[PDB]
Amino acid sequence: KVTLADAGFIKDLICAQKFNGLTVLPPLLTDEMIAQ
Amino acid sequence: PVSMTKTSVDCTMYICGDSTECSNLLLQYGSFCTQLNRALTGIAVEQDK
Amino acid sequence: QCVNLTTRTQLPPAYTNSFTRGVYYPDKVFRSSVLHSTQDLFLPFFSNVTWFHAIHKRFDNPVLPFNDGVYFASTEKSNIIRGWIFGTTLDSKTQSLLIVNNATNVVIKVCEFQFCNDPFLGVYYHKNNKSWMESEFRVYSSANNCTFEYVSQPFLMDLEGKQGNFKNLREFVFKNIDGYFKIYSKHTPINLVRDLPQGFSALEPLVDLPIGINITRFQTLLALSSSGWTAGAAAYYVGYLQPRTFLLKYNENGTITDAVDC
Amino acid sequence: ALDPLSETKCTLKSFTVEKGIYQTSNFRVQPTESIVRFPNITNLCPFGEVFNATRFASVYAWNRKRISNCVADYSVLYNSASFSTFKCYGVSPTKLNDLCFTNVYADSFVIRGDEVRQIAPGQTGVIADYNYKLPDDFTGCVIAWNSNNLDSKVGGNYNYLYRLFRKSNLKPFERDISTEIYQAGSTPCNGVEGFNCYFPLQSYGFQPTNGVGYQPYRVVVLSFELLHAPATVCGPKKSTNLVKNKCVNFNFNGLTGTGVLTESNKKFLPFQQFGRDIADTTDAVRDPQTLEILDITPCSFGGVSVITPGTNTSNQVAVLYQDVNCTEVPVAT
Amino acid sequence: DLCFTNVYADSFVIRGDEVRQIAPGQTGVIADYNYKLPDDFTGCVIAW
Amino acid sequence: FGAISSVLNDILSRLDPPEAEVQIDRLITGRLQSLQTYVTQQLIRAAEI
Repeated sequence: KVTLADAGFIKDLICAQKFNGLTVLPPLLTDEMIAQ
Repeated sequence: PVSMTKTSVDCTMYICGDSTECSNLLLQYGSFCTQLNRALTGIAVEQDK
Repeated sequence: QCVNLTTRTQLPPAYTNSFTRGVYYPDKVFRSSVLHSTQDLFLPFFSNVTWFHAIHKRFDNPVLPFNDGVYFASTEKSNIIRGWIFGTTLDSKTQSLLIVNNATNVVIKVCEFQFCNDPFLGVYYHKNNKSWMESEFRVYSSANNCTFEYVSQPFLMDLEGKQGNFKNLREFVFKNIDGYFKIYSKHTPINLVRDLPQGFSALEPLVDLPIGINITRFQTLLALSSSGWTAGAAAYYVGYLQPRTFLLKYNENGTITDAVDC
Repeated sequence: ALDPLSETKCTLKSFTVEKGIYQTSNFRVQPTESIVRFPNITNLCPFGEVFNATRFASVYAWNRKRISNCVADYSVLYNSASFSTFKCYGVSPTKLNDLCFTNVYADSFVIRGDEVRQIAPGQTGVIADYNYKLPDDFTGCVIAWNSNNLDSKVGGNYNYLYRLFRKSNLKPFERDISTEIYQAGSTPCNGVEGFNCYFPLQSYGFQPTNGVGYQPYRVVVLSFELLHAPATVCGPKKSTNLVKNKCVNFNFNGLTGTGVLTESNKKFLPFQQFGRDIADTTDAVRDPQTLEILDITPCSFGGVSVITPGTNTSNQVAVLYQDVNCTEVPVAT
Repeated sequence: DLCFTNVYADSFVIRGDEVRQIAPGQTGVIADYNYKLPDDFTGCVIAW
Repeated sequence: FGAISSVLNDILSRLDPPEAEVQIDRLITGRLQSLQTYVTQQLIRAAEI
């Protein structure tokens, strides 16, 4: 139901955000440890 | 809600994009970018906490 | 030389609507898949514009005022529209612009011209040789000083055609900014009779001129012994511009596809 | 700059570093070589057709010539010592040798000596209000020098003349030819002449033994426009060969930048030349020698973090290159 | 009423109407081939 | 922000730095102030989360 965005994988507005000093740090807990 | 997305900003790429004279003029302003990087690091730690 | 042609019906002018027309590319910078807000002269949507036409009888070429540019259009068969005059007093005191898109060349002159009551063009009508050949060039009598001249390549366009429903559909924007006379254009085949097409199209930048003069009036040149003549069925539309902020939409292909009259 | 451990010390301003991970300064691929692309314009510009003209027009009928499609050199007119003043406004004259322009306008006239101060944009006065006005965002240069010996005669070459009286101020780049009479009195005047019916033009007393401040000077204005059009008139720089998929410095018609040029799928319409981003950065550009559209991407970069235990324990560290495949680290600020 | 480490006096003769070009930050003939002053200059220029 | 253009590489390749300091200073002021507004708003949202 929730449509996220801005994955920002290395090679969109996300790429333009990448090329100007704006970075997205990935979370510490993944999507499976939360489920566990 | 529990958390929000961890965002980090780098000044010297944002403000003075790939210029040397711009950054040399920027160091006259002191240590602002250290504070901004510190604040975003504090938020990014707090999300994991 | 000219002949005072008056062999025509007198009618009141027609007022029509400018639905979704009157926007162009604001500069030559490519953008893609984005919404962009700009400020320039534009033609406001659903504004009141003037309809003139020549049928059979009917042949009206009045001198009209030129303020802040013009949105022109014309629906036509048999390629009757060929030329346009621009200036401010038109009686050998200020330089004038002449464009003639006749059969052979594209002739653009910026000269100190001298016109008369009825300056116009015309061809004879199908004198058993299957051709309308040029026979009437009665526009001006004097040209004193002329800064810019240009004659394009010679060619031969078609000078015949009979459809009651016109297909040739020409759209132009003329503007004078910084002494720069700016020509934006588009041509369309359309299945239409007597009005303006309901729809939308971008107006591509085409021509700039560095003329540097002030123009307040203009006149239009349509194609036709001294009386007794046939005028081809065609119509043209005149509208006037206004400085208004707009919101424009660039697609993936960088085509102005949609617009917001703000 | 020795090792990441000293980098961590430097950004914390301590000799000691505690346990953890610290984000630090970022890395960047350096450009390797420089690329210059200019069009194939060959012929030279007719400056002597302006400066060494035998006759100069009057200031109320100032002459404009449109110079285009030639390769100039502004240093050769720049370093000549004969000029009384050479002052520019939109640019600075050093960079003029290697910036390319789309069309150049050359305006020439003659003026009395001590009103060259009034030729500068933004000032007002006699000349700036009735004869020649420059707009406030003027981008060009003004050159002026005295020419007393060549034009002024002992009888007085009084064919140089200027407007005194005028109905109103005139807009930038406006010019008037008019013989209409002026009504400095409140009553209207007709015919030709009467009491307070003034002819708007008047000639200078240009005679050669006159004092300074009354000397005739020649004034030339260059009024090019900048960097937003398919250009014609460049500065004398020779072109390089075209390199793709390397970190380079590119100089496309004066557009300076650093990155990687790549074959694009962007299907330009022919009247276009450039391409921007959301953040107003050029990303697509048209080569002025081969009409192909090149995508511009800045080189690789990303985060660098250092992982350390405490310096009370040991002095071995480790590095995290953030958000990249490993392979960009061997070539690597 | 200040004090200075050492004072440097430079003297020469030029043509009279290029004393505008002796000012720091300007360019021209004299400023590019004969004598250039740095942009953060401190001192005085006297000419007569 | 009141300078003649918003692209830094335009200003570096049009003027020599003794007057380009004036333009670049305006850009530094504007961008630094905008960045400060962003980090303040992100701090308040972090407290809410």
